[PDB]
Amino acid sequence: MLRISQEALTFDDVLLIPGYSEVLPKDVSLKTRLTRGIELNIPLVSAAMDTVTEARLAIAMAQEGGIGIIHKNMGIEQQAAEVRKVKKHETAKAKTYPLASKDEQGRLRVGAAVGTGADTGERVAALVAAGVDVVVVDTAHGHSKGVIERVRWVKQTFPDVQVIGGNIATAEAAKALAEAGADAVKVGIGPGSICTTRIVAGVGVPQISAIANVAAALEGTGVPLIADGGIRFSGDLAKAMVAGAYCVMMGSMFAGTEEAPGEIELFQGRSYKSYRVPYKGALSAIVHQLMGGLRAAMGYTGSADIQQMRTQPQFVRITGA
Amino acid sequence: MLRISQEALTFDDVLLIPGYSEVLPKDVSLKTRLTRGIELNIPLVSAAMDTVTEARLAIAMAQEGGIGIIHKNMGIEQQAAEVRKVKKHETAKAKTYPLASKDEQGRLRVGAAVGTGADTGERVAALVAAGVDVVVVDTAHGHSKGVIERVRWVKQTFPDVQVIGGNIATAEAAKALAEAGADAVKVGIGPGSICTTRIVAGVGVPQISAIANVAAALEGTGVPLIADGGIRFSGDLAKAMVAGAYCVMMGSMFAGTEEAPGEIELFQGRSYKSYRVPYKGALSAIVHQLMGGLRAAMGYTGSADIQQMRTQPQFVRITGA
Amino acid sequence: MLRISQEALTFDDVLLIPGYSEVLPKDVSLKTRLTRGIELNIPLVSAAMDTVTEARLAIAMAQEGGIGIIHKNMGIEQQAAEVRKVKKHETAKAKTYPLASKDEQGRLRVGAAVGTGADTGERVAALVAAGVDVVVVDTAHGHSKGVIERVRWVKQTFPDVQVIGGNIATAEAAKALAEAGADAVKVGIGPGSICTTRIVAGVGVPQISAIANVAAALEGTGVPLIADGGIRFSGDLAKAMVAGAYCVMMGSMFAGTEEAPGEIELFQGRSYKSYRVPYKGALSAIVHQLMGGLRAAMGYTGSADIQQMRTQPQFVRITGA
Amino acid sequence: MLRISQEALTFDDVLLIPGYSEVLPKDVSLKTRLTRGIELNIPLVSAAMDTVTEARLAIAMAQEGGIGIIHKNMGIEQQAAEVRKVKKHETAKAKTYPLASKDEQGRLRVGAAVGTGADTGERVAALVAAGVDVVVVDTAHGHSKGVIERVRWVKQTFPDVQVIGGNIATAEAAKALAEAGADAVKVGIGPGSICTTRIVAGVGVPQISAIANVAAALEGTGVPLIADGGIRFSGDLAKAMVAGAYCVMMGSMFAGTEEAPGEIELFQGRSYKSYRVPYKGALSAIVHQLMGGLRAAMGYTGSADIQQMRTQPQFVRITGA
Amino acid sequence: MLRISQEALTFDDVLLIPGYSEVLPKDVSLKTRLTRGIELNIPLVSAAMDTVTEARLAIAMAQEGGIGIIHKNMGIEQQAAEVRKVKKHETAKAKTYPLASKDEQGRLRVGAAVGTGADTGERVAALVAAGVDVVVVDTAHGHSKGVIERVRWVKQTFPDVQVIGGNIATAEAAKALAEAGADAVKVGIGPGSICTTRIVAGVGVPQISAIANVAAALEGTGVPLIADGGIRFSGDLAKAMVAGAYCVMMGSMFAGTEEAPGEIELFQGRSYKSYRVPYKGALSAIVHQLMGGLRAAMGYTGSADIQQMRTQPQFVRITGA
Amino acid sequence: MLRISQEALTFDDVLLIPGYSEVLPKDVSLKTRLTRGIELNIPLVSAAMDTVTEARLAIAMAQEGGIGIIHKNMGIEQQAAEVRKVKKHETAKAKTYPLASKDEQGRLRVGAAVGTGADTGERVAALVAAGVDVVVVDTAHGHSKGVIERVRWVKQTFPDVQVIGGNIATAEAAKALAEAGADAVKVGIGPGSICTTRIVAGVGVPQISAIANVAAALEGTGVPLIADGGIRFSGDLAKAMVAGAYCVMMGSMFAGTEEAPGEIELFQGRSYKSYRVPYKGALSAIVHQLMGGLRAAMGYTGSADIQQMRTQPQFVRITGA
Ligand code: NA
Ligand code: NA
Ligand code: NA
Ligand code: NA
Ligand code: NA
Ligand code: NA
Repeated sequence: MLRISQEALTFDDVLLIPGYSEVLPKDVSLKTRLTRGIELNIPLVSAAMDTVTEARLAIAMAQEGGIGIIHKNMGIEQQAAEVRKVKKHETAKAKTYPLASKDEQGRLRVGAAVGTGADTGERVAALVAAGVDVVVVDTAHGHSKGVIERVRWVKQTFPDVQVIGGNIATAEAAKALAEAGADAVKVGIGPGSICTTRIVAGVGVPQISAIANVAAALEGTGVPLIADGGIRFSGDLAKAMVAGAYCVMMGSMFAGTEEAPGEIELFQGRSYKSYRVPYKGALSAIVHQLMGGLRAAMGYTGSADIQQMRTQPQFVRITGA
Repeated sequence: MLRISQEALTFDDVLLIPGYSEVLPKDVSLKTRLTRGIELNIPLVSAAMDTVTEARLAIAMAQEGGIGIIHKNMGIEQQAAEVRKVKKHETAKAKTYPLASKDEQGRLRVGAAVGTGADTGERVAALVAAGVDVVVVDTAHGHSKGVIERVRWVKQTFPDVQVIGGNIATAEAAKALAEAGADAVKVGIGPGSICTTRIVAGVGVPQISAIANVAAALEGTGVPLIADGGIRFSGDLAKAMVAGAYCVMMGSMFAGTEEAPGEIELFQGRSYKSYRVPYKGALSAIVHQLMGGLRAAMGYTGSADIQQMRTQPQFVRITGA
Repeated sequence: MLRISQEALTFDDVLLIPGYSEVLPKDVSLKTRLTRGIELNIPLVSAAMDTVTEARLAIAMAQEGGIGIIHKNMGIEQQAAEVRKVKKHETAKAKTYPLASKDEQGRLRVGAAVGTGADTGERVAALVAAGVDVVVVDTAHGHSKGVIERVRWVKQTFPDVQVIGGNIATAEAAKALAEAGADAVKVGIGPGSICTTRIVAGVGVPQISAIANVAAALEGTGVPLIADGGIRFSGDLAKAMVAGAYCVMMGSMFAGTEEAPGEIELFQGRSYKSYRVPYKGALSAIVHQLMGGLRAAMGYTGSADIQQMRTQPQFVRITGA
Repeated sequence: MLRISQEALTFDDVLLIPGYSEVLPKDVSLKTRLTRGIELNIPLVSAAMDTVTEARLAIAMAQEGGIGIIHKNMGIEQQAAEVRKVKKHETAKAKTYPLASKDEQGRLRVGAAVGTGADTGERVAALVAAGVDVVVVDTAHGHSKGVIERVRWVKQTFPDVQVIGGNIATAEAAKALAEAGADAVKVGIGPGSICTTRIVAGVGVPQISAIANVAAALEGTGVPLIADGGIRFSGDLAKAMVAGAYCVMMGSMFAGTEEAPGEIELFQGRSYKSYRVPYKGALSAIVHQLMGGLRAAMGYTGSADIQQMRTQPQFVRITGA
Repeated sequence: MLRISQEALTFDDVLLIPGYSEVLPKDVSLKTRLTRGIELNIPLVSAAMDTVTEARLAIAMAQEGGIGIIHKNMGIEQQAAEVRKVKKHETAKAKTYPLASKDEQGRLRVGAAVGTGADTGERVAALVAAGVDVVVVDTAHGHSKGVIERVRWVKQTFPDVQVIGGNIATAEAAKALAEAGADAVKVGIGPGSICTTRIVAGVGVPQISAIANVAAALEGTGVPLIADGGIRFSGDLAKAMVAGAYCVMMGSMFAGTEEAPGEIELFQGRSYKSYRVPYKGALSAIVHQLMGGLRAAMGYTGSADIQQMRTQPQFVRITGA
Repeated sequence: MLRISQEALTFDDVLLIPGYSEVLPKDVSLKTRLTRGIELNIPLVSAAMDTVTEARLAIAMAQEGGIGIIHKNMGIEQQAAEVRKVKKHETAKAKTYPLASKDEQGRLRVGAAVGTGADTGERVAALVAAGVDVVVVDTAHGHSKGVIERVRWVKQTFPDVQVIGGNIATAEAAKALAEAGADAVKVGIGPGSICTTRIVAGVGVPQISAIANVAAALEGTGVPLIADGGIRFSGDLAKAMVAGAYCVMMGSMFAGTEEAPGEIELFQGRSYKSYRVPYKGALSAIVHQLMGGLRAAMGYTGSADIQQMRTQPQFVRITGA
């Protein structure tokens, strides 16, 4: 008698099935897209969190072949200044980053988040003027009048900038954002078992089904979808891609790295970052783990590139046992 | 080979799906009904428990826009006296409660519980004479000859008073109580995983399915249903409404508040209520949490009012994982 | 591709649904049958375990209106002597046991277990000569040539004695034992999640489905089935009856009672029985709990007697959550 | 919307159903095959792990009626020398091993593992020259060009030696290996809930379904399949056989035995093997437990031999509860 | 600079030193005195606690050769009635208690407690009229005007009854009570590490030193001292005697016995006494343990009787280690 | 060879010895002094902590008969304003506080803390002008040039105000502060086992010996000493007085009371104070516990008033055991 739409699956509900393979993990291609107009060499984005992405980590992310989204928990001038640092960054003498995400002028790519408040227009304008590549209209409920209208306003006001809208979790929301002119959508509403959205509001969609529903809705449109939340280890990342994601956004896993905000401190005979989270060392080692696991899964499933990984492998569904 | 009626779901089995929204949580309407004849400004009732509802908390509940049901674990004269205090309460000078549940004479509304024992008739008469708004025929098994007959006797003897019958958990029981003339039904038999009904008798219906089965049975009759049990946080409350409940009854969550029975004492360097349960401070802060979470869910699902919340949003079913 | 017969349910998978009731728990009838020819006033049997049933507990069990099965972990002469004590027991002056299970000569009823070894024939003969009411051919795998042949031999050699065969867990095994002439069957192979049969051999049938499959197979034959294992509290007992059991056998729950074998000793400032298990006091208090819970379930489901309890109420199936 | 092939079951999801039995556990036959051309008296193989199988344990395994696969984590000359020790081993005076796995010259049988690296050809040649009975092309992903080609190369280069290919987990992979000329396949990709393949790559197939899918694919071909992983106790072993396995490979359960590599040391007042794992005493006691449990399951299901055990008994599927 | 009287030792601070022995534990004498005028066959008293001593346990205590002190947490008439039951108790036919504590008329001996409130005089009179052997003026601080005056009043008003005063913990208090005419003193103020006297008031004397200080003060006076508190096992009891105690009072160790107040109930599958404490079975088994341990210590120290045990053996003092 | 001054004792090292008593706890006198010129009706001071003492709690403290010291973790104007609120507070109509600490104009007494920084002079002046009764020169190391000079400056600049200097822990420091003109001293350097002074600097004096050393040094001078730290329950408070303290300062035990700073919030279904610490309800209940325990100890030791409590009772020293 309940109005139940479907059973929805999370990462722990499924496993990838091995398939005939003739391309080794070291030889697969990880190239993909963030948005209609922005290509990435690896399917990885850093979250717009004040513990994760300011200019320093955004620069590292772009150097690795992904991209960072600078957070908005700061003044407009300050956020614009973080964007400028990335766009103006010049490669260290004696270092080479051949995977680096760059715009046509050869500058490192960067994103920045905005919300829907009364100073949003002013914030977007400052970010665009600072040379931002993509504006992320980033809210708790993207399938809403306010977000959809803000996405339209950005596309109308600044036609030359890429725009991401989110967060969403349904086919209908994906279509609405696409129609509003989003160049990509970000997927994740209550994706984790422990999130506050579930406990406070009783709301959420398990992330594997959320991703797959949004992927089917956007199939053949050219609009990428970004998976945002619920991913705990590299195995989950591979599952997200096979569910249909074009790339994955990481947050707290990147907090506490050298490039992330905060300062290293001694605590309990041990290094932490203080603003405390465990110090994690260089971002590059985490990226290596994540992308090594993805490469392994591509080898197991016989996927030679991301387009094959997203569309060809199958899951088995498993039990609690 | 087993006689299995259906699979029955509890709160943890389901999540609300986000929907297109254009009304913010702060702007939704929470108005609803307790019974055919009694409207509430918020969907919240306090339980007829001796740790929860006497006059002081009943007054606070009505001031918040809900209602309290005074417990029956006391003498008839005493319970009647608690009802009288509520009906005679005059608003503090310099305070305003614009949401307050009031009868046509402008007196705060109140309920009181009775059972089915030999002095029930006398107890009901005293409560009615004290000015009670609703009599709750409140038993462990409402789908029984004794309860159904008592509900009929109250409707026959005191036609001008509202009557709630319970507790029930099935479509057939809802219809039987409606036919007996109940102005609302209360839903919950073994709703919690930890309840004694399940352990001692092996009996129970998971509350999400119990609510939805009773809602379908009463659809189009004008008889409200009250959800009673199994609700641990605000997210569960929202799920109960979407399953079809008109309002929700809270018990132990309200015990230990300032307005609840008992006296504050120091225990282990910390405040408790003694008769011990943790002291919780003012009832209003709990109500704020519960209704804030409900408002959040209404925003997420795009429900502008309770009637939409009860009938329009969908669930996903999830796994243990 | 697996050869899966069915999904099988255990007690924790299901709950009883409340039904229209007009007979109170105190007023329901608990009368039932152990075998074609033996009626019990309560649906309770004590297990043939050396920690549970010798003459003293068998006498108490019969006085309560059930029956005990004397264990076979002793010499033939000794086991026969235990049977004789029960048959010769004379009611204490000034005590009355109006529910007592008695044969036509007015002697307390008793059972005794045998296996299939080389001295089984001699053991059966001694038990029968001692006046046993029912012989329980009691093995780990009753659906076997050895057990079926022993059941036939008992029916052929001693036509005037009742015979129970077990243990079984399938419809086919029930039919085979019935055909061999069993007056009842005992159900339970790997019924518990923790049993050695599951861990060592990978073998078992969850007890709710085992009971229901055996009940359907024996429907209309007049052959009772006894549920043996997996029952942890009174709620499980009620579920076993509704699944189709005629009565339930308890083992370790009865160990450590005053009437059970062993001697009380002080251990860790606390009473135990030593041969150690916690001392549990008088058997009657455990029986009261078990039968009180069954009565409660009968009231909830509106079952006026055991025949209605076995055939009329329904379950809901529930999730892990 | 997800590409889900099937629900896949693990050992804990299923139980064996008892069946009519007239052959006791002590009397069943355990004879089976490792490969097209190699018969075993018990369905047990030791893993090619450096903590498990060198010559000493391989000799014990063959004496018990199974076989060991010598690991490849050593130089080619060294691995060849381990094979030679087994082939040249002469039975101790005054000992008799009537179950022993022997070739036609009466020498104990032995296997050895190889991978796919650049010195594989040389390694295979040395093993064959040392008199190995079976070469195990043993990789993490057997359904790959490299493994399939290596299996073909072994069959072409050394037509008189048996070859096992693995590991696989699907019907398609089984067919590919059979076509490449494998004399058996080894089954197990991410079979355990805790394995690194699942966590790092998100890849795996629950072992009960993996076994059954491979069994169906190879039905009527004469190609055996070996179950490799996920088996924790003897009950799991029996389930693997009924799922379709011809024999089972054990690894870490055999580590720490007297015959396994490593040296006994005192640690925390207790014996360990150091290279540390608990000392387990003689291999024969573990084999006895495993085969005793299998015999018990064969008795319960009424399977007189392995061919009946693999093809006749049924499972029930059970819940988390 | 602190005013420290001495270091005070508790039971855990000391051990008894073995001495030359030629009398076995079974052959030592346990005879002693409760008061100037009352001899006991064992050095054991039951506490005046409402969970420990009413008539039933007092009778058992006297039968064992000790004595019970009936508690005062009841009406005066009720307490007098408990005393009367003991004095009027006639030995069961076919039982013999050759150690029994009896007065000159051959009636079982019994004590009863009083405090210092306004109805104390009336309470004492009722107890004496009921035939009590000893009145225990029993307070938290016996070295006080109120207690000393009450002890004098009892000795003056009822010269033929024995009187115990307590509780005390110093030489000065012992002398004051002796001077007031106490026939014995009871020792124990904050004796346990966990008592409320220490936590609330910061007051207490470790029991081994309290006993020894009181013993020295009363040496040569003929006034016994009773040790009351801090004794956890039989070893402590022996230490208390060697420290100078004439007998030992037990409280909570006796609660939960068959003879103690309360009724047996099933709780968590296990027997308790409810008023809950663990059921302990018959008092006699506890007494046997306590006196067996005392006998063992007497053997080890070569003490042939209580007078030697109290005056001859030595302790070693030990460290925390 | 170490330079060890003495063994130093903490509260857990000692217990109070009971003494002859003829004054009941309810009848003892708790009157004492804070400073040469300020008398208190109870020996209790609240700490100058920002979680403990602002005007609201200072007013409650003075009403109870003690005094509060307003903290200095705020601007000078703000701290002066808190002092003014206390001095200007007028007793609620219909309340009577007969124990209240008042100055000669009948205004509630209050203290305030200062340190030694560059704005200290200005801070002291503002406090004095606001009508403060006592200035507490409150530092981590009072036996220092800076503190001693500041104490002199306050006595010189404002001769009519009382001054407390601290913290100290030795006889020499007490004499130095007395000579500088302190009207009282505050005792406590590393008094707790868990304090940072001990862990970081290795510095501290166990509080019982610190108190007694300071008491002996100030004997006959008329200068009170205040015990500050290490006191966990009322029993410790009594021990501090007997060690020689005139009154005791409490900190964190008072944090979280209604009168203390912070605001009540719901957290984990339970009331806390947020700025989080457990909500403790009204200050008066804590004071009642502390002073009830002190009264109990005075009764036990036979101390009729504080002067007797400080000078007459004795301790026993106890072991870890
Ligand atoms: Na492919
Ligand atoms: Na809507
Ligand atoms: Na019925
Ligand atoms: Na068969
Ligand atoms: Na001696
Ligand atoms: Na005194």
